[PDB]
Amino acid sequence: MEDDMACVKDLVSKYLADNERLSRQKLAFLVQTEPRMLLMEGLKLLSLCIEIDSCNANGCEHNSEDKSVERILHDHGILTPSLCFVVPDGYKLTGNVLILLECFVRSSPANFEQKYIEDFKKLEQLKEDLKSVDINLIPLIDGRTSFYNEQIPDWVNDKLRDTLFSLLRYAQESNSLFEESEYSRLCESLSMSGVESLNVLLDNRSSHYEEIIASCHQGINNKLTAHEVKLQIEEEYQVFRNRLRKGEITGQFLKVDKSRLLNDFNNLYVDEVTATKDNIEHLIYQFKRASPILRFLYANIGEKECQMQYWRSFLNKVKSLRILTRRKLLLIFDALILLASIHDQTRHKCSKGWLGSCFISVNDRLVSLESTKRDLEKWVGRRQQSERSNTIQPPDKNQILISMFQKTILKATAALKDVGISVEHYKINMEVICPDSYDLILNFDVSGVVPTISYQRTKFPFIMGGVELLESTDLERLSSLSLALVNSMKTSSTVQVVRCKEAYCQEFLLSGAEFQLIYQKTGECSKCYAINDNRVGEICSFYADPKRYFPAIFSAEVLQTTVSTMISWVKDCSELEEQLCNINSLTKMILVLILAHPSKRSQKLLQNLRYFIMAYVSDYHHKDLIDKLREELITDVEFLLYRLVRALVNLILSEDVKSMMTNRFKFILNISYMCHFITKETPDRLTDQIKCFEKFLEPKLEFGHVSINPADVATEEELDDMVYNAKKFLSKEGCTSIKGPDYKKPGVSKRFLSLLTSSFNNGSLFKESEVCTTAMLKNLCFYSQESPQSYSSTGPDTGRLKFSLSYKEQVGGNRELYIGDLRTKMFTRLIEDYFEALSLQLSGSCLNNEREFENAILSMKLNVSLAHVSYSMDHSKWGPMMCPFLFLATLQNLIFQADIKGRDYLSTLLTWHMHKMVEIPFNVVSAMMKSFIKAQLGTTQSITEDFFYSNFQIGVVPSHVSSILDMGQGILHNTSDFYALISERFINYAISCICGGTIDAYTSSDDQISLFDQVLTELMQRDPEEFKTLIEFHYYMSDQLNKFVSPKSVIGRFVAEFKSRFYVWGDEVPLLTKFVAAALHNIKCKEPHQLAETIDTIIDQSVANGVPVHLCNLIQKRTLSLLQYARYPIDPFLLNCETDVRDWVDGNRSYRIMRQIERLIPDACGRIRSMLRKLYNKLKTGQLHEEFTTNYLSSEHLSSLSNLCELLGVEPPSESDLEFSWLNLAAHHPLRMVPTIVKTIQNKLSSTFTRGAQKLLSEAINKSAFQSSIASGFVGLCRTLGSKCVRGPNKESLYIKSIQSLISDIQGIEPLIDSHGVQYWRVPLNIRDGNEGVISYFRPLLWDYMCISLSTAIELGAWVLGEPKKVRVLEFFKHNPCDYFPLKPAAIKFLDLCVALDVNCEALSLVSHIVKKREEHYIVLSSELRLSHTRTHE
RNA sequence: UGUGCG
Ligand SMILES: [Mg+2]
Ligand SMILES: [Mg+2]
Ligand SMILES: [Zn+2]
Repeated sequence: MEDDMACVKDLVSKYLADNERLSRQKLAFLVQTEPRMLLMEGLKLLSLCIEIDSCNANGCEHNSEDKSVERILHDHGILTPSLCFVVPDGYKLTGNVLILLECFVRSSPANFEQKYIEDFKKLEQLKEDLKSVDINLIPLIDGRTSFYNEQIPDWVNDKLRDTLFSLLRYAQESNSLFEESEYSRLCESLSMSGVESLNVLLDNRSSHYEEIIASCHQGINNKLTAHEVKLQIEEEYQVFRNRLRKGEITGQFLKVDKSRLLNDFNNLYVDEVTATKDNIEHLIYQFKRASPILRFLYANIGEKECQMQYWRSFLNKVKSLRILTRRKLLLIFDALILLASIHDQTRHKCSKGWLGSCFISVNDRLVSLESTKRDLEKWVGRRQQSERSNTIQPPDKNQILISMFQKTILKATAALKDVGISVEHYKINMEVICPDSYDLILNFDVSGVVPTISYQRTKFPFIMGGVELLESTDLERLSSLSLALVNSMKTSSTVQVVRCKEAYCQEFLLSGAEFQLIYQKTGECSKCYAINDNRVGEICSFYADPKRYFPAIFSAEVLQTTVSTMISWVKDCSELEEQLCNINSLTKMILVLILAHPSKRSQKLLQNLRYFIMAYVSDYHHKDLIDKLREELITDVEFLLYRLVRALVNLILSEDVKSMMTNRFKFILNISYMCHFITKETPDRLTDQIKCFEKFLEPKLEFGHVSINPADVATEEELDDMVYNAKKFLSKEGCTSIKGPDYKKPGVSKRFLSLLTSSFNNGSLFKESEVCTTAMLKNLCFYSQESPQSYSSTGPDTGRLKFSLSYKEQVGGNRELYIGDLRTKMFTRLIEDYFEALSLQLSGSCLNNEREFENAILSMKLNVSLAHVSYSMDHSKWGPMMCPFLFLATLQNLIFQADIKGRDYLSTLLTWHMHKMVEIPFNVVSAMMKSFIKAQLGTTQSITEDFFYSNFQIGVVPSHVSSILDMGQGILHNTSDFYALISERFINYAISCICGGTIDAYTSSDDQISLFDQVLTELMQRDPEEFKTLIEFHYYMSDQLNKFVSPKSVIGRFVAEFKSRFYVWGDEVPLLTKFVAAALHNIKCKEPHQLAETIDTIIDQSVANGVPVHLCNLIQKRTLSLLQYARYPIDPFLLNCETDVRDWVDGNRSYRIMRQIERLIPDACGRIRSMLRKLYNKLKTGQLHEEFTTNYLSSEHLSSLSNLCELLGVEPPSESDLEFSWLNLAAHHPLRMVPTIVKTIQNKLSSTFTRGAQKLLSEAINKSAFQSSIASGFVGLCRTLGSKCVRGPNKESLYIKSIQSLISDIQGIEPLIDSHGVQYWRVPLNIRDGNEGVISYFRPLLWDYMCISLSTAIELGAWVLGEPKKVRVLEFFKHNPCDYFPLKPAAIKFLDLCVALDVNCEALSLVSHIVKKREEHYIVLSSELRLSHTRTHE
């Protein structure tokens, strides 16, 4: 026991670093004799070792004296006001920059999370408090998961730690100086799956848990036999039938009447719409004049780069270099742009860049000519009168202005020459600075309109109509206006008729005319915009939100083709041949409206059309459907949209039209899903937060259980109330009471819960497939205090489970979101894994199972094929109404060694979740406080407002709400899925007991599809009363089991819907608008190739789901146009815009890139393909495999290709074929957005906990408080690509324009641009070694083509290496748009060659795209298939 | 840290 003591002492005395800081601790450590003080000094030394290593690694001065920040700043001579007690482990100063380096070690993930969050909040508080001291402070937190350091090596450190732990055990068994809590904490922090984590926590469950368990067992019988359960179900059904016939229970479903449903839809808003059958021509007339934007879109706005634009661009560029004062520089620049404009006007009588008496200066500013000249005169006079007081020289104001201009231009040229850009690349002409320059500016006068912005709605310059809805002119104008609105967000901050001297502006050209979007506010916020023109000013004025106008920016052709395909869906319908233009017009109008006025109310109105059309083609629908489909509408364009939708519906769903119902259903469903075109982002964050809190709070108030601000330790009143409400939840009566069943009230009946559990227990539901001391411990850098040690019924000793409430924004509103701590997330994950496995043991759940979803799809298709009855069910308020106590009771009453212990732990965790505390958002509390103050100081008084006001009048302010009646939306999702599965199995069993038929159910959390067998369908057709009684009994049973069938659920034989997938007979139902909108809305600020890959994935799934390939090619062209607007060069490896069906079905992304390259250089790819075929045959037998991956893939490129060609007996590519190249801006380093596979492996390996945990946690906490928009993402992408994003070989940062200018300097290199804008360069082989400045940025095209073709051949087969013969004009075929065809995709030694190819080819992610899900089913068009190319092995 | 309408 002392041999290891002497060994450890010798080890530390020999291998300790000889740092002056460690000397005192080493002297203390070695001199120790007693085991206790030896343990203390070993812990001391470890703490100092990690602290000092952290201080030195990050370059900071260690805090040995542990002085406060006050003492540090005062000792360094800087005074600060009083602050909180914060003592960092490390601190350093440089200039005015102060860095604190608080450090810690946590071997556990939950403890690490808690410590990092606490440390970050402490430093944030200190920084906010010191911001008054005018001193910078950037925090750095160094948290490591291990004790390893650079002062002590690994193995001796491990031996020291083990010996210290053994010494601790010895002292605790002998002296017991440490408290058992502190002893356990230190042992845990010294020793360095989740269900067994509850074994080490003390069981402190008192009588509260026993009372809860008794409550969930009281009145429940889970031992009923199948006979007794069947008799009880039969008695319940007979009583229900008798009461339903007598009218005591109201029927929740009605037989579908098409005319009645249409009439209900027509009178949906009959309080202000004083019409029902609107004329289509009058609707067009109203629509073209409804809004200022809509007026501008359909009006008659109709009518060589000049020097003003060149000078504006140059001076815009040189202002970011801060040549320097800001106001002075701005004024000087204004004068130069004015000179350029005057030069243009006197040269060719130009008129661009002017808005009457104001001109377009830098930073998107309108500048008044009068103000410019007065300011220039004042500034020149002031400088002249200042300077001439010294000497007597001719001032010559013109000369003074010229000299200032030359000085500014010289400084700007010097600044630009550093980054690699010369002035001649901006094409600026110095002739604009005439010798007569001052007088020329001061003797300049203009006459024109005065710019104005009308903020209020108190006449139109042009004729309000004339542009036809059929054409694409309206979409083009909307595209230009949307781009201008989005660009208005990029302006940097500078300092009724509202005509102004200076404001901000954006330019756009329409029909050869210049228009200016004028605004007076900067930022990504809603503001007033005014469209103005030089001829007549103030064309229109509106109040748009700029970050809601992204999807239309370059989508004119895409949207037009979307509408055209939708219209072609219904074109052979005979009754709609006369009313075919109107339909088209209506469709267009709806789209245009939702793209010009993107409103949440419009989004929900368009969404509800889906449920209307689903009920229209059904047999039975909920009686409350119509009330749910109606929304409050405020704006007049919303009522116009409703009228247009009503007209379209009444034309499509006319009684005279009965020809092709599947096509009309698809058309109306796509019109409904057009709601995805409107962005899903919140219009107002505070209003949506208020709505989310009301949705969270009203059900609890109706139930009657709301605990207001509960403590971590529960007061006896709160526990008593929780027990009472647990008893109340199971005290739901139904069908055997005077007042009858009360629908939609949360809770379950004891009788029906007993029936469910008994049926599960006896196997009725299964199938054949189943059967000093404390202070120093605190001072330690690795001692853990965040670990829970005991647990009660209310939760762990560390406190009850906290959940922050927020909203996840989506189409049709928001869904509630609960965010917990890491420890709470793991505790919940235990329950989730248990219930996921328990559901996996059974079948019918499609939530997480993927093959089960395919089984459900096949069953739905088979049901629809035979025209059997399908019941598509949504469950309303699945989250808020359903309760963790329900899950606890069900689990306690179910019957399936360690199983009893696992059930006990699960019950404890569910009891924890019962007592969870949800934190009211602080914005909501502040809004309620402001409303309360303004109401009490200065009539609706909503339920939530009444709640807050009642709490405010009695003192305490609500912060946390605890209630039995809530499960987190997505928190207990696997548990909810399991409950839905078992409850619906029991309900189907009861229905099969009652009738003769069976129901096949495929539940998934809240969504569900029930397929009725033949017997039930016959019952519906011949005995409607009994079928309706069965449906009502199903509704009643679901209500008794706390499953409230939504009013949007439908029973019918036409369509089966499940998880947003629709299936009918014969035809397919693609959500074309949904996929097109998803493609148009996903543009981020990632690296451009990543954006291309994401868009390619989206287009791949859209093609697989039935979108025609030409629309997808148009979407790809839209993405390339977005990239071209950022002026990013379009290399041949971004997107392919001439694809076909075979490219997406047979091929993959690599194959599409091969097709693009082969399109670019047809003749240079045949010989490469021949050599590749020879190579593939050589390596198929096994030879040439080992002498190719190491002799050629590592050698220099463009030189080994001829070696391969001569080695395989084929003609090597000629002189010119090697000259083809593409410009790679990431040749040295990836672009700044703020071997590839090797770095990917590194990042994945250093991600989870052992390495990179601190990095990933820092990025997560930085990106948590940073939320942006799609339009904000696009403007950020434009800013980043226009900035210095290109990294040179030596860590330098350059512009893309710098690289382009350096390329343009060399005359040998020539560019070649594709028909779609793809640029590839021909570099003469006479130069690849002389001037290596930018030749290093080029990559030969043939080598990348070879690598990609070889990798594609390995992953897909030899057919990709064959000759691509184009399609042969067979004859003439029908072009039926709804003529689909299903298709299946064509699916160790070569893995090494693949990974060797990927490290060699820095062009595309080849081997890493396997795991990032390949589509296993394609639905394409027969006409599109028969025009695809042929690629066969020969 | 953008000046870019395919
Ligand atoms: Mg410290
Ligand atoms: Mg559904
Ligand atoms: Zn001009």
